[PDB]
Amino acid sequence: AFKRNLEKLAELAIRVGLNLEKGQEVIATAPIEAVDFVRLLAEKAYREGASLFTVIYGDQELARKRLALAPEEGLDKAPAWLYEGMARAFREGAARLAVSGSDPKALEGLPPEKVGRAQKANARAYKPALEAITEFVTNWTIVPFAHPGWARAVFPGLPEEEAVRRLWEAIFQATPIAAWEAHNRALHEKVAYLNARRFHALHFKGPGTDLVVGLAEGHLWQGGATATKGGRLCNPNLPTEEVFTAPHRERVEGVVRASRPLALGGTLVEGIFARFERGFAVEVRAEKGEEVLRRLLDTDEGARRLGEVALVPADNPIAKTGLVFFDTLFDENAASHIAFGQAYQENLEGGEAFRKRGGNESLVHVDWMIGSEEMDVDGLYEDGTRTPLMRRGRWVV
Amino acid sequence: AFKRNLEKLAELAIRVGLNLEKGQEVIATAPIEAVDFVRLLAEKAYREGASLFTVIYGDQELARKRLALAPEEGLDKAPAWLYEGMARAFREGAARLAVSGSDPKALEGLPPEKVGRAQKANARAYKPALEAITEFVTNWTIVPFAHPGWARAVFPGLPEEEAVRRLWEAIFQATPIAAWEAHNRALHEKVAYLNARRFHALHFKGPGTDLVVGLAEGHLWQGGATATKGGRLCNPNLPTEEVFTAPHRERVEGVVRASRPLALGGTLVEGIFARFERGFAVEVRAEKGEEVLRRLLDTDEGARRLGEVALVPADNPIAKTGLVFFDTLFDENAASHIAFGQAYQENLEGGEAFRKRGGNESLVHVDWMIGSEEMDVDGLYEDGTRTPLMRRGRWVV
Ligand SMILES: [Zn+2]
Ligand SMILES: [Zn+2]
Ligand SMILES: [Zn+2]
Ligand SMILES: [Zn+2]
Repeated sequence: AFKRNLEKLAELAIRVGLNLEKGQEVIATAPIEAVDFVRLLAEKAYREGASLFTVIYGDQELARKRLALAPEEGLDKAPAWLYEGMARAFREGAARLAVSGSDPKALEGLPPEKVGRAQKANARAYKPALEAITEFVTNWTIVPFAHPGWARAVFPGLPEEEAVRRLWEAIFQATPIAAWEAHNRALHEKVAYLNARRFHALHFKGPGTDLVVGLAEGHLWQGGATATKGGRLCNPNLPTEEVFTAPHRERVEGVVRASRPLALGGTLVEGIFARFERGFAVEVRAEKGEEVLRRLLDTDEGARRLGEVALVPADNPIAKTGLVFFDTLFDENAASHIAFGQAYQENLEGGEAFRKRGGNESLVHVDWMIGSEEMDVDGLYEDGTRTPLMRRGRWVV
Repeated sequence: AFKRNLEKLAELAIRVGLNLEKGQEVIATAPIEAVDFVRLLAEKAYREGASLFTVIYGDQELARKRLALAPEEGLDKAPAWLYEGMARAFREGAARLAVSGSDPKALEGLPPEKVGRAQKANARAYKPALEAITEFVTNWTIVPFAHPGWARAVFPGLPEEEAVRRLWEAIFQATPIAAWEAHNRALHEKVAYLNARRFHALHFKGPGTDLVVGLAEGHLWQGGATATKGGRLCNPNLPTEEVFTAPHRERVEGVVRASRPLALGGTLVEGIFARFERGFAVEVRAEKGEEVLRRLLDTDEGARRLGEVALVPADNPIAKTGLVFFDTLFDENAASHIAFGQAYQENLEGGEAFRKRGGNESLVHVDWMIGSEEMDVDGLYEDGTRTPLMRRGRWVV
């Protein structure tokens, strides 16, 4: 009944997510608590040509016991060898699947001073891997399934057996081949429009919002299926409903107010609000967790500037459920969003000529949603003429 | 009650098996079906200084689905990157724990032609790792716990819930830091004795036995904790109760009769009996499976010669249980044993000068026990003077 779906999901993760070519290895990252799924995938991975399914499970309880028992000035250790190896594997042609779905409240009750000291070191070794993935070298994807740290957070509906029972079902909607085939087309179309009109800036307007997000010079809109070395499709993110590009470093004046909460690694930031001036967020605030957010955005200069503008129709699947998934992948594609920090260089058509064309450079990349069911969006040309792009959250084309 | 043991086991695996030094990473190999244990270990790993517990789970069902669905001429793939990485990690100082306990009958019902084609490739990439471990560079160990492929094979006692219930308990005997600390000393002592007295041969005598196992020239007795690149302890085998060295290729005259059965890869060889002449087993026989044993020992010349003499007091733990574990590791350390085939070169103090000093060379290494509760053992010098070593199975020192 539902097992017939779970299958399709998995089946899909491969024939579409990775578009796995016969005789291609498949390294996969996943949570030690979803083995049963891994296998389900593997099976389908191999049924498609996969020559080797290697999975590296990541247990949180393992790290949980680390932070609480490991010696300080000792956490600075990282699985360098592993990661640096995964890189090689990637560059040599190995595909990269990755199951996502973590429990935000796993590191709860633990000194945040340390947790950082540990992750700041992890990312330090993982870097060469990330690069291999950020810069599409191999075909990678990200499928997600339940987790008693999700069904337990999305729905606070006692039944854990049943929370998953619900959540597992939400994913069967948010995630067929013939609907996805006509979805990547429906995207590449908007992505074609937005690139051709060659706007000068977008203008969000709604309850409490009024932002003029300028756009970078020779900017370039991304969205949907990506090209893998020459001509080869593959949907990196499974939920994917967004379209985006880099705004302009110094051209975003206005006031913009949050729509959906922002799960910033455990702590919950709600009702956030920011005021922009000549591209700089001169005033960031929030009903809850103001302290935390302000710190992250005080990292460097670029911290308080924008590096990504994204349009997500609020009539989409992840949106119809109307829930908080405290997960980037899921929330990011929930509703139109804006993001502070570094702008993916994959958005500037075509180091120093970057900061000139309008690219923003920083350490952090925070995405918070602002799009909603009452968010109207127009697109302006350099002269001021404005073409309607979105209304009450829906596309007008 | 028993959880108080499981703890000690785990606790021990670290304070004695690895002798883990503070701030040392701990890579660990283990079966996806014994997570609960891994954690138990991890906890203790970190409670001891461990700065990072990284585990790589190995699921058999995963490989099971590979062989049966993966394309042929495609299995030749190996987790090169992973293994080659584990190597680096080892050479750089990372300890290496490894949980063992596999189900022999997991690859049952599958074409052996392929299974080989896959493992022959695995060992090909793993090699550099093995080398790092074979040649003690870091402190490594091997702890073992139940598995429904063991408790289901050791005891064919329906209750799987209870098979483990038994097996888990067998291990608590065969395998606590303060008892192991005074056990490795109690060994290194015998190992010191046996090396100093510099015998010319041992003489086993008992019911049906009368063998004069000469000893190799400049032989060297091994036993207990090993040295890892310079000065670093680590107990490779967890049950370990033996002490041994290489006999002399051409100097073992006598008649020796089996005490305990010999599990030779599935087939059960019982009551075996062999007659030696000038070092050659001129007559090997057995109540059951004679056919099988004779073949294995007819591989080459060295096949029917000895390459290891070991002394195991029959008043030991694995012995007090009085069971057949149809596992080398467990049986080998059950009671004094002798072994046909290749002699570990780690036993000759200090290629051609090997076959001269008395080293035996061959393809097979079969260990069958002969020691028992009524096995008296004396040790002879080159002149004939004999010093009593063991009586009724116990040491006399
Ligand atoms: Zn985005
Ligand atoms: Zn983003
Ligand atoms: Zn032995
Ligand atoms: Zn042996």
